Order: sequence, then structure tokens, then C-alpha cells
Amino acid sequence: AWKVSVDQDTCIGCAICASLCPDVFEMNDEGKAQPKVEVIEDEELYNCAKEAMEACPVSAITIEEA
Amino acid sequence: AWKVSVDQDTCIGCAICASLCPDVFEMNDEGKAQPKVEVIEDEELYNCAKEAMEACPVSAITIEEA
Repeated sequence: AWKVSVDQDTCIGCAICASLCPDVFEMNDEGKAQPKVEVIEDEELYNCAKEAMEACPVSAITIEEA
Repeated sequence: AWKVSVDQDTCIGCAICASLCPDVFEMNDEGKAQPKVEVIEDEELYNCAKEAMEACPVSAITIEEA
């Protein structure tokens, strides 16, 4: 499994992460992304969030093995 | 998108679906499975939930076009 987090202050709110992997990232009240759950257990859902991570224009998303 | 449901009257609480797809299924205070989410959007999460639905011993899980 992997821990997933978005740096709110660093996120610029473009939402490509939520467009690429809505199963992990959603946009909140304040226009920033956040993960729906702080962990991902399935591999291909990991692949889904990793693509979103790698397309972040400011590297606000981090995914690390738990 | 798909809606995931667990029939609370038919669920035997063996937790198979939670072992198969922890990204979607969790056990409630009543000891029955329940989805951790409102809606699945993409293939990856859909595939994980579907594995769990076909393993369910009493057919408590449905995944239908939202």
C-alpha cells in the first residue's frame, strides 16, 4: 500500500490530478486537491494516482510506500 | 461512473470483499460490508470492486451504472 498526500499550500488548483485520477483526488472547498483516502492499496489504482502525481505542474502530490 | 452497494440484509460479514478491495469495502459497526465511496469513476477502481463483487458468497454487492 502507499500513503498519498497533497500539499494544500503548494497546490495551484488546476485539478488535472482530479481529471486524471478522480478515484483518488477530489477538489475541496478552497480550490485545492486532496486525496479521498490517505492510503491506496490496489496496484492499478496506484498507477492511476501516480500518473496524476507526475502531471502536477508544481509537484504538490507525494505517494510513498507505506 | 458506477454506484457500489452492499445489501445490509443479505451480507454475512465474512469480510471477503474488504480483503479483495480495501479501496472500496470496509466493515461497519453492524459487522456488514459497506462502500467507502459514493461513486467509482474509472477502470482501475472499477476492476478492484468487481473482483470483490464476484467473490461475494451471498451476492450482497452490486455495481451498476450510476
